[PDB]
Amino acid sequence: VAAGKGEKLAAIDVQRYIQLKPPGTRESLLQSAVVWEYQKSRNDNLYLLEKHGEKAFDSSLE
Amino acid sequence: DRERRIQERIAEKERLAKARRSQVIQRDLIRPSVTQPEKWKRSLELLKEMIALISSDAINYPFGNSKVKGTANKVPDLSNEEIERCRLLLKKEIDDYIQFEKEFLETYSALHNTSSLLPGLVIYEEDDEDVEAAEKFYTNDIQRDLAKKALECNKLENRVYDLVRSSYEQRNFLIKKISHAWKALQTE
Amino acid sequence: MFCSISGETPKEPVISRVSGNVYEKRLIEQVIRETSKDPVTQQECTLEDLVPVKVPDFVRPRPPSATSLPALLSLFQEEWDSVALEQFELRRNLTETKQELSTALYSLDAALRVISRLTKERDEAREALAK
Amino acid sequence: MFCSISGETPKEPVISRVSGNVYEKRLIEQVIRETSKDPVTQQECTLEDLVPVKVPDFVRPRPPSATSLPALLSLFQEEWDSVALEQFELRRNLTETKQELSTALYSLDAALRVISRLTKERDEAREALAKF
Amino acid sequence: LVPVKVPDFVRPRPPSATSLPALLSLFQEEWDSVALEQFELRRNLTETK
Amino acid sequence: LVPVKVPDFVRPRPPSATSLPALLSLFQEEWDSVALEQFELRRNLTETK
Repeated sequence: VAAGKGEKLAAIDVQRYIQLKPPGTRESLLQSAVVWEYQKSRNDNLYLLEKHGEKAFDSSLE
Repeated sequence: DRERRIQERIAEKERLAKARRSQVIQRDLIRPSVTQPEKWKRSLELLKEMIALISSDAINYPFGNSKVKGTANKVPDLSNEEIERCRLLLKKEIDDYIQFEKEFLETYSALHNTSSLLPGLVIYEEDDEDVEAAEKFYTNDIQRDLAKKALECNKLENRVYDLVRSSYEQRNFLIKKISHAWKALQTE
Repeated sequence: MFCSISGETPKEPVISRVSGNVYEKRLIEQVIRETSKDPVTQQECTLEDLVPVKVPDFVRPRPPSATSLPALLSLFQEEWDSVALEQFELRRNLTETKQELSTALYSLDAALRVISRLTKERDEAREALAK
Repeated sequence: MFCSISGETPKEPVISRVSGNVYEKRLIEQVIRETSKDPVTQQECTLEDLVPVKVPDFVRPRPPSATSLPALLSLFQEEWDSVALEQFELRRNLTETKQELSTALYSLDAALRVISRLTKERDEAREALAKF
Repeated sequence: LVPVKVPDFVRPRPPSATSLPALLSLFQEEWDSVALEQFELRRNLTETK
Repeated sequence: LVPVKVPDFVRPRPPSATSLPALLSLFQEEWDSVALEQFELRRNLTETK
């Protein structure tokens, strides 16, 4: 991978979870389910983050 | 004295209030939903038109706040002795090995039916439609996805405000310290 | 060596003095931190209830061939897919169990109504025979 | 960051070799001078058992906020155990629901066969009435 | 002693090879090795400077 | 080595860190950055020699 990236050649991975495919084949259903589950996990993480707040941030600064 | 008996006579009434007991809503988990009338016409093939009155009876309880369709309430009511006496007749005849056999049959069959398909196709195994099943169900999933995204976005601006309050400071302090301090010490 | 929670081979099985069951120490401690109660007997449970125990470890697969591995995204997608499908089957099971419970309720109710029907029909028939 | 001997934070921290504890230099040398013992774990301790701080080092320190591959992998692992716990709980709920499904299933099957037998008896009753 | 084993309500899944833990530990071991390399070459670097 | 007790250093997550792309993209970018540092330290070793 170093022989690769010596000319940068930034690694590429799938970023197609924002297009949000219109009604189609099984790809659209699979995409809808993965977006829903990522969104649920995201909401859980944020509610957790403000269960305590920025106290950990204060400790990091100290 | 009077109340000493009256509040017991009141306490009788709440103890009298247990004389009418039903189910589903007794534990009130989920429910046959709201669109009842269309299904009864759709009911194919004696016990299928039968559940229709209790589902109509379910509208009597506050589950109707969710939505109301058709109504046509047809509550027949019951009696405790009726309920009690049928529990004997139901359970007196219905021996632990068949339960083990029953558990095996349902669990497998459930795994046979619940194949790795995002929409439920067990009923669709007999109908002829697969594309439209994915259309409505998971446009509905997306609409709920957008609503949840909007509600969470309403929660992002507080996050973004507190984090422009905190993260910029932390990053400035960390970079400004670490870089200059460390790379200066090595020269000293 | 059959986990009762997931079925995967437990890398650190432990034994319980009151009711020995196949778990691992860490999730037991995490649950006690969340809820310091015995899930089965509905009684107070402590951290000292479990004795240390030794284990012989396991082998690992080590995915080879080293091709700029992007698989992690797809594998994560598949794990989330499995949990989403499992949520789907859970909703189906709740819907069908409630439908079955209501069907049982008015099955037995109609049973009682037709008991009254039969009783009145037999009463009338025997009175006609009596006449 | 807290000292057991005095209750105040140690201005100059030191870690005891015999027992892991954060002391301040004056009080820890005080307790070593008075006796060769540990004030916490009552075990022999000396001046050399007191470890001063050699924090500077020479490598580039790293931020324990975002730019740590161990932190990224630990976040992946916390998500992993969170979804594992979710699967755990929902699988337990699913097997409980399967138990109540099967119980209601055989109960309703018995109810249906009894209903068929009952309806047979009511047909017999109707026949008895019509024979007159 | 250990009582009778209790495999129940499991539907066992065989321990398949292709799995995530493997990739996670591979990446982690890679990170430890690369960090050791960084240490080696930073010590060599400070000495050479 | 002796296991010592520390309160441990908390890691406040950035605004966008909830698994999903908010983690895979940052994982990729941090990989690219550590790679760039690896080169910037190798070539610097060679030049210093």
